[PDB]
Amino acid sequence: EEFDCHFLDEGFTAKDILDQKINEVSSSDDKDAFYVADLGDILKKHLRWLKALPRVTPFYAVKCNDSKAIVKTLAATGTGFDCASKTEIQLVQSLGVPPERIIYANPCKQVSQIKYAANNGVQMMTFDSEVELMKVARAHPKAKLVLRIATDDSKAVCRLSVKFGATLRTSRLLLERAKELNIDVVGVSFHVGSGCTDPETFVQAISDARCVFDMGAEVGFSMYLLDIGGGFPGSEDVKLKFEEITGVINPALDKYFPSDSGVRIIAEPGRYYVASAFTLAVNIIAKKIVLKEQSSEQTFMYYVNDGVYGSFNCILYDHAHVKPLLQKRPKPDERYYSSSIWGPTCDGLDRIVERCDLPEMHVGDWMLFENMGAYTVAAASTFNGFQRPTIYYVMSGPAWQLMQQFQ
Amino acid sequence: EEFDCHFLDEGFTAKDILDQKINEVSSSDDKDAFYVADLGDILKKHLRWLKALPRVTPFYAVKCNDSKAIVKTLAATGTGFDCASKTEIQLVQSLGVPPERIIYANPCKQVSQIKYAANNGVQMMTFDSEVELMKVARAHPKAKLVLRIATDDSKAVCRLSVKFGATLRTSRLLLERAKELNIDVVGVSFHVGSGCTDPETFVQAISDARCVFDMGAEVGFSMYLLDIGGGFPGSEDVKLKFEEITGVINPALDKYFPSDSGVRIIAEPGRYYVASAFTLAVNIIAKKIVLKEQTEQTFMYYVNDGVYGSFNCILYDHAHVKPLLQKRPKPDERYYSSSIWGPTCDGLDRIVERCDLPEMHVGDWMLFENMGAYTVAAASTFNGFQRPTIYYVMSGPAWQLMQQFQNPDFPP
Repeated sequence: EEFDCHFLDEGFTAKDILDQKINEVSSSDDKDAFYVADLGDILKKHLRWLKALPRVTPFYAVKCNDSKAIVKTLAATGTGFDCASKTEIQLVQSLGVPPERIIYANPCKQVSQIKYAANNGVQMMTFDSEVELMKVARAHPKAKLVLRIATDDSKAVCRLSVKFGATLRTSRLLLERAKELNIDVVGVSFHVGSGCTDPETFVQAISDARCVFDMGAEVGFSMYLLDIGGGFPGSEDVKLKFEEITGVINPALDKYFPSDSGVRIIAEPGRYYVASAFTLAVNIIAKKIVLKEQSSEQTFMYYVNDGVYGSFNCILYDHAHVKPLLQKRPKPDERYYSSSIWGPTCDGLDRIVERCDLPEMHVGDWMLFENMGAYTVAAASTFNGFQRPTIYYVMSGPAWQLMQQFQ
Repeated sequence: EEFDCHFLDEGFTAKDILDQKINEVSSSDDKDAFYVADLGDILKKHLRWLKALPRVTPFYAVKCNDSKAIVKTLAATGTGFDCASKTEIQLVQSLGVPPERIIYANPCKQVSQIKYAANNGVQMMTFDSEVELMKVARAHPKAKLVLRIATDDSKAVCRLSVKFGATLRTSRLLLERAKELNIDVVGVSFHVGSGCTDPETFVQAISDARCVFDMGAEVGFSMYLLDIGGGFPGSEDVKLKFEEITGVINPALDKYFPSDSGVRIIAEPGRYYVASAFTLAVNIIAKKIVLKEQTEQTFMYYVNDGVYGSFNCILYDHAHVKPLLQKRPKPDERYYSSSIWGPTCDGLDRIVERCDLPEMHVGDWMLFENMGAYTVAAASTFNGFQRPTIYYVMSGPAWQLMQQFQNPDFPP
């Protein structure tokens, strides 16, 4: 509508448009970093979610990548949205989507923000504490409420009491307390997360929330909404893959949450939809030769025009492991050297890749980072003055075919 | 102006404005986080700088806190500006500073941004490598270059490469190489940085800089410009205070770089000018109680700013923040082991792993002093959560000092 979105010409991929944009500027300085973002890649992901998880409705986790072009490609596709604040509710609201396709799945919400949702038609929210019930009572008394339980399958480093998620015990309590309040609680949500070594944590999650529905029942609560959260992998570059996890989800849901029981099942995927769709191209702006060990080569330092304050904040906050790629075509069979790769800022710890093997590169060559769509442009700033890469959005004729059925 | 700046009334202060403003808000909340920023505290810092380091002209490191009101205040006050990018040069030149009060002190610059500098009259730049000299020889061959040398100091962690700074051996090759490209090198810079434990690191870097000046002379440079970088502490709450650093520096400058030798001595303070000036107030928005311990005694409090907004400083700048009660105590009130968390959907958006606080309540305010440096400047709006609005205040007496500096003021 106001985003570029360039249909690919008939033989062309998203990789080809990368090569075109780098060739355009071959002679003419302005070598700023840029992305190529394949909205065709995202419409493939949704088709694949329909086959893999036919009972589960996908609520896109907006925080993952809030670009307006992405939400609206997804809003035309049938997804709901998981939204955590007044500006994400407003974003999705302005893109035409109804009340009924949002869950406000932040367990701990400011009271003015609770009040905003209720004034704008938004009713389903999550919670996991007494103060929160307390707040809703006061500010959204007719809200439909999903209780969030603890899972496991890793947390990053020992520390004591976790951010979100009730015990079964505290849920016993929280179900009663809401009963005191006349607040309708309709379901259970958990969130395993993308540091899942082991798919049976889902089953365990699913089993733990039979318990809590059955604890809904003894108090008088009639619950149907099952939310199994996010954390599904967004590329093929992971060891546990999407369909390995979903093999174990499905007969879990079959044993514990039979369809003839009336249940509705949603989830909140974020990186699954967008991670592989974005490729980042960055320019080599500066270069040091280290005459190394105490036109003359042994180890290398390369500086590029996006870093850990920009797109590579992901290596800090999201634990990403990034992989530098060349799109110089490989030579005959070229020597590699031990190298490091640095961001543009004046900060000694703006460092992207502490050690890797690369061929010798020169100022003005391009490096590529694939799988950079999730938790990347969403959390970047412009610290030190360095601007955000411009994103070019593209689509094949065949993915537009795919789009063009449902809307 | 355009931004939100107010003058104080006489015996009324920045901490006084803070107290008031949380006490106008009390009902129909929307109780969003906010800063009070005292521009008069910047004028204090400047007068103390000119007293403590009389030979040293300060060039403000813009990246520390680029708020336009902070930069316009510093420009009228007369500082130079350390700029690292095209958008920082633009900001300062949009305030009317001349190019001569800029140093483009980023050693590794994108070619296009080097050309922007040369098209806009900014002549003085830093460098530390032979590929940088190549780039300058093509895009800005009359620049006046300043050679950035390696410094010492001991650490957090011990790793394969340091990003900036040539060694003494590298420096001699760089100077011969400049001289063969007919590029003018006019001086030396270094940066010790805000985790110096030992002020003697300044004494060693200053001595190293005199060794590169003499290497210069041997191949035919007349070097005059010494730049001692940044790192000075921005608040009184640090083991190593400002005037202790300045009291080793001063005698080493007189030893290695006497006034009769021609030299001009600058520095690049960033957090020194702005850290203490900003106090941030955040609202408790949520709370959870954790009883008797298994693997009411404890509380967990959720506030509306976090590690993605203003408290990115605990990740990128190693900051240690110190939660302050403002709700004025209760005599000996009973305190509890306590955790504080940001607003995001993220299980690592935590601000303080354990404090001891008195039981508190949704809707109460918690205060964080000295939050001006490396905070707002690196904040994002991840998860849709918005940046705290800043309120600028200044005293009538700070405004007149600023005018007595207010700084056309000099040449011939």
